[PDB]
Amino acid sequence: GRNWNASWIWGGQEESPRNEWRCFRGSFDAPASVEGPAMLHITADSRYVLFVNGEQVGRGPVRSWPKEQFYDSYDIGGQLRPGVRNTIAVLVLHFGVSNFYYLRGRGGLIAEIEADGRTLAATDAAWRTERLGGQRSNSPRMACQQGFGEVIDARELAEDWALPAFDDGGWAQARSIGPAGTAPWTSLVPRDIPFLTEEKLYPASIQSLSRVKAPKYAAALDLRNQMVPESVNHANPVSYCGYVATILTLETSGVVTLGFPTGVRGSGVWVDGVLQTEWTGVQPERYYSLNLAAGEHLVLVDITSSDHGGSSHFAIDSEAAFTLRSPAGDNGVPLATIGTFDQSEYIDHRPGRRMQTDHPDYRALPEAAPTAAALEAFASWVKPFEPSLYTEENVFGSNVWRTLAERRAVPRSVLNAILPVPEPGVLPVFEDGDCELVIDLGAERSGFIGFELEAPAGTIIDAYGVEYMREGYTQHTYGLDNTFRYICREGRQSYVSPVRRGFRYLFLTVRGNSAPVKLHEIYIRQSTYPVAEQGSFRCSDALLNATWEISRHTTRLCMEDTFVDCPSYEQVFWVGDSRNEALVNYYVFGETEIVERCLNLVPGSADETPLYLDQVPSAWSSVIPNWTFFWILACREYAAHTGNEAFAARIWPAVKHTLTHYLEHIDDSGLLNMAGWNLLDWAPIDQPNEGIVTHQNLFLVKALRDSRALAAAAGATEEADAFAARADLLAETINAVLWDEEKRAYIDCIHADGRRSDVYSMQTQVVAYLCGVAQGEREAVIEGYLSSPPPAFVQIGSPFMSFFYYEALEKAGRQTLMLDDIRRNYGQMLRYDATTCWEMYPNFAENRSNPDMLTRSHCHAWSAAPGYFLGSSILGVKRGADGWRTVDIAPQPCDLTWAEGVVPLPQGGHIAVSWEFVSAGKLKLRIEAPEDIEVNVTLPEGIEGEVTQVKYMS
Ligand SMILES: [Ca+2]
Ligand SMILES: [Ca+2]
Repeated sequence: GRNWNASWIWGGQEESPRNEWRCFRGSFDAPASVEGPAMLHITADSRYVLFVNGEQVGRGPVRSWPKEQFYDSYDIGGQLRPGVRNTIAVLVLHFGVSNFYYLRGRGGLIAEIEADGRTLAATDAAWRTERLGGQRSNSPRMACQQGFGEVIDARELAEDWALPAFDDGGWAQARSIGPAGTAPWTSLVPRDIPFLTEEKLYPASIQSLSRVKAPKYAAALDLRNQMVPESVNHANPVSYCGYVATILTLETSGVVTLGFPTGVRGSGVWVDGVLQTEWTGVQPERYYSLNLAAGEHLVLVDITSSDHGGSSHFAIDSEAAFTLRSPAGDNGVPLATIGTFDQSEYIDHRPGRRMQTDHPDYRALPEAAPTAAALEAFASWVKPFEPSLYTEENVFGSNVWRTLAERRAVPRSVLNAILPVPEPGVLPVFEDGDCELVIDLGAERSGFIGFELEAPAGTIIDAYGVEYMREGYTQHTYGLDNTFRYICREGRQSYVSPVRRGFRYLFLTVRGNSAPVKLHEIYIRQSTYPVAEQGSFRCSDALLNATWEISRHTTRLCMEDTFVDCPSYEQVFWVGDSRNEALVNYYVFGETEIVERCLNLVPGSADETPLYLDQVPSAWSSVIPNWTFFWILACREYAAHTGNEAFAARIWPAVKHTLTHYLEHIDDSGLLNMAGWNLLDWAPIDQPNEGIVTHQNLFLVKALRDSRALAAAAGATEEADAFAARADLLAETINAVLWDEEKRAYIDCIHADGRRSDVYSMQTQVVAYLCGVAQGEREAVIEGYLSSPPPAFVQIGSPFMSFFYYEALEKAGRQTLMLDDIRRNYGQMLRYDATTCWEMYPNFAENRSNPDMLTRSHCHAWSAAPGYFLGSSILGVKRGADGWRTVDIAPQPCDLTWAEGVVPLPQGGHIAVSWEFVSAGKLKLRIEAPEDIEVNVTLPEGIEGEVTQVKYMS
């Protein structure tokens, strides 16, 4: 790190407020001249947006474990005004709630400008601070994995708060928290990757315009934090038992519709003590029709369930007037919760008490309190709803359930809204209803939504992004409030959401405006790890070219400050996914720093568990054996790719440490037996959280062996011999126990009660093949399955698993089968106009809100296999020695007539290869690479040809 001369500062009384955006301003007189570069070092909790003299300079910090809080260093020489007063402005977003990429600490900002060994500015009590005006701290929690979707009322926002000439005389002074090193940020460590990109991209088209209406009542509730207040300090799943209650009063008799955008969490809904047995809606949505008479009615919604986090939705609509009020003491929120009768926190790798649903009051309450009066007998359980966890400004619910949706032809003028032209797009004003615009980016993107417009004060601008829609069907992001609401001040204004969102289609809905709104522009500032299209692949098969294209795009969008599973739902660095994502990255982009950064973050979870977390740095203490095994694989692959022995030495201890503890989980049977999340694929694999799951037993063998490479590269090869012995013992036990003679294949698992599974999957067989556990006769048998998968076996359910399958086909020399599989499986994605690779394949019920959905996430880089295999298995480019000191060129044209591509090299430069058949059985091949790289060339079986090898200077 560095020695700081600045102090962590914050403002307000609460140390860690929920969902609060706070502004900071600091000024200083810059010297007439400065020799060296003027560096600005900064970090914040939770995230920040930096401005220097009014100009937005950057965002951060990168995700960190509070123990090693990463700080950024910017060269601000470009924004610095020599010899005069300069202004530093910062917007700090403090979550006040833990998630999958942030561990709750406390609000704070620390920044220091240094030049020529002298401190020119530093955060301290002299700085000014105030909450961002109009930012509602009760806005919806975005998702169990992320932060919050914002609601901003610009009428209360000081637009020029970041400008040098802004008058902050009335702003309170900031409060010092302490010097660098003050808890909870034990140490401040320098950002270990370059800065992310941020490029303004305009949309491709306007898909539709509609006159619409949201439900009279729509609210987003954070039931997790309301029912289990302490859950704000972690991101583990919790379960609670109880109800949501409100008194519905109708001025006159009429029909009322209860809407549940995300469904009913518990066993059901009760009205006046009567269980509503009828309802409509496409899962997970549900709507109830109530034919009520004038008067008061007690509505009780059972919410007993497991809740990982995120907003729960409740809506009501009727042609009749109605009011709502809490059965408890008035506090502003018309709802109350009853409970918490029982609860529990789930740590998937540790035993723990589970919530029960037999509490006597919970069971009797519904029917025992048909009125608010009768509810008095349960008064001790009726609690008010915490205001900050409740909001009626619900963009998601207002989009999922539209009481009116009337398509209108798109006026030419409106198109101007997505074009970089001077003429604005004038939106039509409907006499009765809102104006909904569906903006199509043309492809999935990830970044910050921005716009500029002119509108009457109070006009509501709602934004909601989705990944997929087709012919009247919109796949809503259930579980993700991918939204923001902006309320207009008078006149022209601009806004850029500081919350990252991933989506392809943006529902932009304008409400409450009396006069026409002029949309000057709507766009997205895409942001990813700095990648250039240095790698490439094209061939005679246009379908394969398209699969490569979406694989490359998917990888790009899943590369932030760390690799992430997806840009929409989570934006989380999942360890398992990163192994495949890194390999694809090597072939399509060639970046290495992001890979090492990710590999280095994993050991930081050692304090939580020696088995290591499946996603980091996170507050969800969760473990998936295979993910940790894939981390070891990724470490080996990274060390071999770069030839970075220093890294191998640094990481070896962490590798040895975790493997040592996994071995302790092998019992009498001599097999890995664990009580936890024993996952591999999203398919009907018999992989119980119970005992002996075959696939992870197989990967442990390979992990134990793969570890040697790191040990040897680290210069301590002997420290891995013990693991090598255990691998043999394990492999033998596996072949001795987990194999079925009659079926001639490995069983999925052995249950806790010792019951051997009768379920057979392609997955387990593929893994046995790749891990080298299946040898001789059994190997040949597995190879038969590879070329002809038994339809009776469980099938591969995700392109993630397809990746491992392709590695097996490569090992078996079945490249043509690999190509046909890619054509079929990725071709189906393209059929539905995919611009990125799907998380899972269609027709599998796992991991999705509705079994009819093609997939949950439409952009998961763990599914970008073609980006790696086309260049490696087909074009023919493979690493031949660590650090690519030698390269093996062995094309496998299969049924292609030509192909060409480029693979970047970690040391710089690239490997360019092109080939085409000039006549039957005869190829023309060109190879270009740096002169110091040895090239081994092998034409495919029975093929002759002309090879042109070109070497250029390093
Ligand atoms: Ca314009
Ligand atoms: Ca030459």
